[PDB]
Amino acid sequence: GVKTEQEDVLAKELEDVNKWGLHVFRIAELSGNRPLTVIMHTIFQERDLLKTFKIPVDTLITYLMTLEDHYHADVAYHNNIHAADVVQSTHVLLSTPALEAVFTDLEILAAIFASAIHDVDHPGVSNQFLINTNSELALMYNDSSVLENHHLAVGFKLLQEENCDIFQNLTKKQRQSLRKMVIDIVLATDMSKHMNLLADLKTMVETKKVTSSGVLLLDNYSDRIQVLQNMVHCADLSNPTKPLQLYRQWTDRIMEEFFRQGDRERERGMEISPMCDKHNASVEKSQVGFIDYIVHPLWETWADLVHPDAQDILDTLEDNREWYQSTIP
Ligand SMILES: [Mg+2]
Ligand SMILES: [Zn+2]
Repeated sequence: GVKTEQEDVLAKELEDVNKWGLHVFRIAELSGNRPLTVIMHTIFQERDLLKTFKIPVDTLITYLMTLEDHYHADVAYHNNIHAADVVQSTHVLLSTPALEAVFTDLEILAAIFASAIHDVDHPGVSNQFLINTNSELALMYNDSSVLENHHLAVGFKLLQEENCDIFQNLTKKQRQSLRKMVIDIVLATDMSKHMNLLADLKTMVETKKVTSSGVLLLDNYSDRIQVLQNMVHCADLSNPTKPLQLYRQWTDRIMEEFFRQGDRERERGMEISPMCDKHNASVEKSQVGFIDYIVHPLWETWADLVHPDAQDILDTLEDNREWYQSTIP
């Protein structure tokens, strides 16, 4: 009843769980492709969420394994490893000094649970592809945040499988509040909402208030949920802020997934989506564009909100940006 030698190496890697730049791909290999299960378990133990919400440990493990099984192993980017990465990145962002004692246990549970379910059952093609092909998913969700609606529906539906209801001991009031927050967070992961989220985060930085203790003041639901939505959005767009050996693995995976969508579009004579044409691609120029127009404006605004807690993350982002610029053919 002590861990095997593979289990010990996994445990030593999981000591980095509170650090930006966790070896998540190594944890995926060591856990037998269970990165989301072991990282969620570690985070739930670390934050004492099993005791606070009276979650039976067997129910937690059964749900986490079920959730992880509904991420597609054949999808190169939007898989259980990406879910695990966004969970661990949200975990680190929640621990930022400028947010110490700001958020309740329920809000923390919401942000982490939202991160874990936020891409579940992703088929490895975009909303636009599902809409243009008249897919069943697009029909059910009236072409509106199709994947993000689906992620939420599956994440909640899986609570009803045998010994999977991790919220069985929460009051109705707790469950209604958790549910609304998880829905507001995951629907905010739709990139179509990015510009509005960023405008609202900028507006909050301009009218920012801190207590005499130096920590962010958020006294209404609108402001608290906006910060959690931008936090998980930041975790979702965190690849270019990681050490370059990690960023480059994520870039290889997203480009594999985009090129596979491009191949499916070309074989069916559909217009090939941006960045999805493997015969007409500038991976390096794309990353510099993504950083310049999307990732840097978001993380620059986040860094202002929690000044100076995010300086080393913003510095890594600017270094990764210069590295991709310097490799443009
Ligand atoms: Mg998504
Ligand atoms: Zn995602």
